[PDB]
Amino acid sequence: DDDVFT
Amino acid sequence: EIAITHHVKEGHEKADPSQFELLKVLGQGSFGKVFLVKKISGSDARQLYAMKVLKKATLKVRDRVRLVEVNHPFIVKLHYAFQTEGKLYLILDFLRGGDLFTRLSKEVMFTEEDVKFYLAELALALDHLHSLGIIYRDLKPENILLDEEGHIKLTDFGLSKESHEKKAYSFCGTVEYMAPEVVNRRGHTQSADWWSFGVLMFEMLTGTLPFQGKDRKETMTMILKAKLGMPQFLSPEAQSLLRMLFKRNPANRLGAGPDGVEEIKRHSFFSTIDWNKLYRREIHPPFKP
Ligand SMILES: C[C@@H]1O[C@@H](Oc2c(-c3ccc(O)c(O)c3)oc3cc(O)cc(O)c3c2=O)[C@H](O)[C@H](O)[C@H]1O
Repeated sequence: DDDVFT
Repeated sequence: EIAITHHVKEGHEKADPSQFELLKVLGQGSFGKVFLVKKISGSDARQLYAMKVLKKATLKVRDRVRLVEVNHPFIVKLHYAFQTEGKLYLILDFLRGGDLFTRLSKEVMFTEEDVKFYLAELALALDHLHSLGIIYRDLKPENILLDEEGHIKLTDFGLSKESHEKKAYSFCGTVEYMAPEVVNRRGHTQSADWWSFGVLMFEMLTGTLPFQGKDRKETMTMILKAKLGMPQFLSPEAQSLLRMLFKRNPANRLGAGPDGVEEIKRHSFFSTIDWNKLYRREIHPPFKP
């Protein structure tokens, strides 16, 4: 995933 | 043992011990025995420097990516590094009464207000190194010093603790601070350093590292694939900056666009920083050594 958080 | 990485500029005038007049011997606490020396010849003739003489250290020399060089307020430079009779000589900017950032980090609990100051000076320093053609790859707290007034001094040189059956590597870094593309050994653009900047920010704010496993293999896996819980005590602005730095695709990361570090300086987390006053060393650090 490009987004690490959430 | 210690490995020093010297990022040399094009046309580096290689040196040797006879080019330095010895002026003082100091005890500098965490820096140990430091010699104050005066350059005898060449373009920087008469310049004063610190000298370290290391007996168990390796030297790696790397090209910068890339004018007479000027001092930056938040960087200490390695000017010369040469080997002689089992000794490694380091010629450095003299840093009177300097200390380690890791020493401060162990003693204090940083607030967001504190972190804004240290990360602002570090961003100026890191971007200046990018402009000189130096990409860190594994920027980490060991690279961060503090001067006698408490201001950031980022080292422009590399430092690793590298250990015969183990095959040597040209690059051995600390995995916890490495961007995914660095972990993969598939890219190392300046955008990789802004990921490491985010790791530093996260560690300052929480006292913990965002990615850490039982071993270097599990840490790699987490850097590449883990979904992280964002700590909810952080301000909306701090959370936003961390989210924007922790993008796995280096092209999507804050700091990777054409305006580079200005994308970070414009972020709401730094909205209280006067970047010109900061560069002039007119803003007092949260902690005085
Ligand atoms: C090469 C390093 O030299 C000495 O510390 C200095 C450092 C330094 C750098 C990074 C570290 O993580 C660290 O622990 C120390 O940096 C200097 C920078 C200067 O501009 C002038 C100096 O004298 C030192 C200076 O004397 C210390 O002996 C240190 O153990 C050694 O690794």
